[PDB]
Amino acid sequence: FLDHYLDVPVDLSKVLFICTANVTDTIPEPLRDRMEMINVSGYVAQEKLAIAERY
Amino acid sequence: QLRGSTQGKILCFYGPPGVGKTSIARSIARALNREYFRFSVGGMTDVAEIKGHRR
Amino acid sequence: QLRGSTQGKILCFYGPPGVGKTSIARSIARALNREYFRFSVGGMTDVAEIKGHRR
Amino acid sequence: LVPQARALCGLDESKAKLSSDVLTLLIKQYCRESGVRNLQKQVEKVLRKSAYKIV
Ligand SMILES: Nc1ncnc2c1ncn2[C@@H]1O[C@H](COP(=O)(O)OP(=O)(O)OP(=O)(O)O)[C@@H](O)[C@H]1O
Ligand SMILES: Nc1ncnc2c1ncn2[C@@H]1O[C@H](COP(=O)(O)OP(=O)(O)OP(=O)(O)O)[C@@H](O)[C@H]1O
Ligand SMILES: [Mg+2]
Ligand SMILES: [Mg+2]
Repeated sequence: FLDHYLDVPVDLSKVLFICTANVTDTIPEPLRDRMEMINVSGYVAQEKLAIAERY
Repeated sequence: QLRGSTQGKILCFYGPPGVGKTSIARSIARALNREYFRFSVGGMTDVAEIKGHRR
Repeated sequence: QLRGSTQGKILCFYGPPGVGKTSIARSIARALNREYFRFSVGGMTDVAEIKGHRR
Repeated sequence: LVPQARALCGLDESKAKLSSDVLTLLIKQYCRESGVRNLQKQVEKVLRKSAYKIV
């Protein structure tokens, strides 16, 4: 990586990036390809109760 | 843990808003012990913000 | 090799992303043995990067 | 791809063998696109689940 201010390349491979978009369409495809998607899914009531009753 | 030295990866999530997509991050960073940091980007347009200037 | 003196050109591959465009160049530089460089210009909007300043 | 990712994960041949017919299945079914990225993720996941399962 090459910041304009400090031109010397900055390796940052060890970082653990994350990204959070709620719909996987708006992202332009070439960029969208880089990042594997993982679909979080909506809860069912029977255990939505039991989480809310715990936390 | 298997291949010794630490490594970093980039990945993403998507689902209905408010499902906990953002809550999990801080606990994760305290689990793995990496330092947390967040900065919402949405609606930004200035590339210089993420790349500095000519100095 | 036929004409004697070395001489350069300009080239541009294009095709679907992830086909290998970025990973092949480095091997090419290692093959011809001329030294490698790299210069992303994604989204840049400042002529000074190509032209310096008036001193 | 296979030697590279296996070196990346530190797994070994004879610890995580993949029959080529299996690979034929994986490509015939799960990834059918011009790039060689999506398939890259499939075969990395294929390693990582086994890696956790063993380690
Ligand atoms: N599985 C869960 N466990 C605990 N809390 C949850 C869970 N799912 C949702 N929540 C609650 O949802 C609230 C906000 O969650 P979060 O912000 O992660 O939703 P979100 O999908 O990030 O919403 P947005 O991305 O729009 O902020 C938190 O207060 C959190 O307690
Ligand atoms: N001809 C090839 N031989 C070996 N590997 C290849 C080849 N083409 C692509 N790859 C694989 O593609 C990966 C990176 O490809 P590369 O980044 O050049 O794709 P790309 O077209 O630059 O994508 P983008 O331009 O969207 O970044 C490497 O892991 C590489 O092994
Ligand atoms: Mg959130
Ligand atoms: Mg590329």
